[PDB]
Amino acid sequence: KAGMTHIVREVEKPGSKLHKKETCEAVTIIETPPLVIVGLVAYVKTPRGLRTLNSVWAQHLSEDVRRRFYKNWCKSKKKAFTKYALKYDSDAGKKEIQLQLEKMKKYATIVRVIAHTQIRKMKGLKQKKAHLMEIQVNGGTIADKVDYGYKFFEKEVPVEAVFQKDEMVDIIGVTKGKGYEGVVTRWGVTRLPRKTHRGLRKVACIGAWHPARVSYTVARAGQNGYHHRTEMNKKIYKMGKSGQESHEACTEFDRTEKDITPMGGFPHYGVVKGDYLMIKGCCVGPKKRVVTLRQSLLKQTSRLALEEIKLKFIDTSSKFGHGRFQTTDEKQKFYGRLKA
Amino acid sequence: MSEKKRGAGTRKDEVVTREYTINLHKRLHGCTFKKKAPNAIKEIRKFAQKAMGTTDIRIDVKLNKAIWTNGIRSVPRRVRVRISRKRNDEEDAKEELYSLVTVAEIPAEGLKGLGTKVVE
RNA sequence: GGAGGGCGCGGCGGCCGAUGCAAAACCCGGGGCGCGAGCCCGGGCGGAGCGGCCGUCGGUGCAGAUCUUGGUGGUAGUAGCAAAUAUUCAAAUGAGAACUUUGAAGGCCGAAGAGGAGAAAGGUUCCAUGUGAACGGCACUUGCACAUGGGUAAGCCGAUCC
RNA sequence: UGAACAGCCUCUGGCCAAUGGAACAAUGUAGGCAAGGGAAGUCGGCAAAACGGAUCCGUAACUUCGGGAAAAGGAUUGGCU
RNA sequence: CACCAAGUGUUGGAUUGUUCACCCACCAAUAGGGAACGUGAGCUGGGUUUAGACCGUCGUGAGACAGGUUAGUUUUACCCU
RNA sequence: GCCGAAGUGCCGCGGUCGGCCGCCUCGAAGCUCCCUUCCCAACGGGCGGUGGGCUGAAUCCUUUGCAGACGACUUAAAUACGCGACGGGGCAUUGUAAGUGGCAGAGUGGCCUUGCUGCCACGAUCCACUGAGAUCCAGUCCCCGCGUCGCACGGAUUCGU
Repeated sequence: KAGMTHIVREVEKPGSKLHKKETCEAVTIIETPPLVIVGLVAYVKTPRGLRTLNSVWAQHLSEDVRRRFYKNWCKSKKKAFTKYALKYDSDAGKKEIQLQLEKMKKYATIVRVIAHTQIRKMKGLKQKKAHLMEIQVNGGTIADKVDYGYKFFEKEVPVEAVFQKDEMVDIIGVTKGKGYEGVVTRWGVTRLPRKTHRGLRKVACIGAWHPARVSYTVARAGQNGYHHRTEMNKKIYKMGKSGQESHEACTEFDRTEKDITPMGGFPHYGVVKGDYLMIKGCCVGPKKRVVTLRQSLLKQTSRLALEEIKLKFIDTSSKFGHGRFQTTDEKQKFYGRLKA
Repeated sequence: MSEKKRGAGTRKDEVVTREYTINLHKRLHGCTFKKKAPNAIKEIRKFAQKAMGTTDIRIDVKLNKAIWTNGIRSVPRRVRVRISRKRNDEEDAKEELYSLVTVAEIPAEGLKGLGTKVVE
């Protein structure tokens, strides 16, 4: 999660009084680099739930696992160590992969992929550490999908190849850590009201006399934030990348070209100068935390958006007296020059 | 005081001096007004400790005057400090500099010549 | 609740035994006896008097008593040691210095003072010198502590006199 | 400064000894501020908060005619020349 | 009017210490009950219910009052779950 | 080769080799000496003999802020696409400094050479130079500017199926 920006989009509906015309919207910008799929893993369904039989690792790992390794393993690249298995005997390892194909294709395995996030393609985010993760592979018949999956670890997968635009995508992350917080901001209870009072931000009574035991349902303090949460049904307005995916904008009325980072960069993140993904509204997490996007389980859509809704303004705000890249920045710099 | 090198990086020397601008403006804002000035001086000791890699720093009374003149609760944003690293005893010595207002630059090269003068 | 038959302790008249070549006492996941009360014996510790048996007699047997008196836990290395605007740097000394002492610096009381003195009160606490066993709920070489010395001189000030 | 022996700052005199360091979490305790609303809160405006000094103007039904009265309510207030 | 159903809602104020009560007003609805008459080392302390005190009644009196009225100290968690 | 599971075991081949009263003998059925199960399977471990092979990890101090009551989380640094304070530039904030000049300036003094530019001061304040100065990563961004740390860590420590 890179931060948040804003986009203005020109609606269209008819039910309430006002409809159509421009509307402000919050949008989360996420840097979503292309991700290096390492392996095709065979999970067979069992009556105890899925069980991996073996995990396949790519033929050429030597930087991928070596950036990964300050969790995943440990030690911050010191003396040339932290060890992962080195690639097999030439025809022994290939035979092992094809032995898995037989097992998969007899019980009809639910095909899954281990991949890792190459954060080393990003620079502004100070972490250099790849996160190994499991992403399920969906598709057709078992024989075809597994065969493709072997070839698919020998190459990146981009943003455009996993999500279609307009799609309702459930976004799942872990919330920002707040620390330890009161009852009032953890359960949303009232302050106790008086002129003065020996407890303010408190609940009064946590049970009743006869059940000699405090319920799980009564509200008292504890950790808040750093919680897994799912926030559903987010419209994926735009997918793109700096220079060589997207253009930028189409000039004049559409909008003038504006890089999607705000000038001066995102506070406490870094500066976006790579992949970007516009996902609807708020998104869980702080900034510089892993957020995962996973396709909506309720494939129904129905009518929320449905129709696309052409990008007018980005609000990638450089303002408070100036701004909108290049020319307006030059105007301010004109009132500088020899000490700015 | 041993800025020693052997097999690893630039600078095969011991004692020299360098003028660096010391950041008081961090951490200090988090600290109380009441303890602001005694916390501020402690920051200076910490930076020297890391840079040299040596525990023992004595800090001059002239430096103490600079921080504390503004008061306990008011501390300056930054101060340019000279960090010298001399003695058989192995002490770090810090003192004040002067500048009206201007810039931080390449003082270090001229200071190598200054450190030679202390010797001979 | 009564009666019955016993056991243990202290001392006394009787009687017999035991001892510095190791008494009594005390210790003992050591043995054995008696239904028990208790007893017996060994080993270790110890160093001067003691026990059994027959009579006699009690300030005679304990788990308590919101018990009495002494000791010692868990609590607990836990609550805490948070008011009084505030310390810091270098040097001296010393085994050892955030706190002593000196300088430098920052401050504070803000003259109805955190001031210079007298009353009352305490009684040597004042000061030197020695100095860290206890004590200054931190520390400490410092102390209003401990030790060792000295010090209060009036015809005119007070008491006195009234 | 100002009516000030008020407060605040400082002189002179006196301390620097209020165990010290670090993080400075929730929760407390103590101190502030909050858009819009304005006591609906609550047994109750409890205290926070506001008013406040003064000069000028203005000043009530009532009253033992002495008062209420600084009623209320307004305006004004600097630097400097 | 009756059924399955506590899944999910079931209100704000005025007054009274009163929950209850009784209004105003909203509303899909403003159901009813329990949990040491849920709920004081969570609070408040207004009622009840001390010591001060006033009034009325009763009492020769002291005092009493299911009569009114006012002002009246809310301690301790760091142990175990 | 199969059974994917919880396959970790099953089944097939071929010699080799043990056992086979399967069949036939020898002294022999006596070696736990005339009731005292008298241990006899093998899932596992211990312990030697000898034929190979594996050539390290983790943890501390330090650091980041992604994170935190403290552990922890999450980054970084031991010789490198390595790393660090400033500065410069971007980004911010506030609002135009010091110094200098001025029939700018309410005005007022004081010396005359008595001023159609009189001069010297004083003077709140205003303006020019000046959208200036000051601050700006700490939880902003960047650099190939500048110098070092960067001890090719040895300082501190632990672990065996």
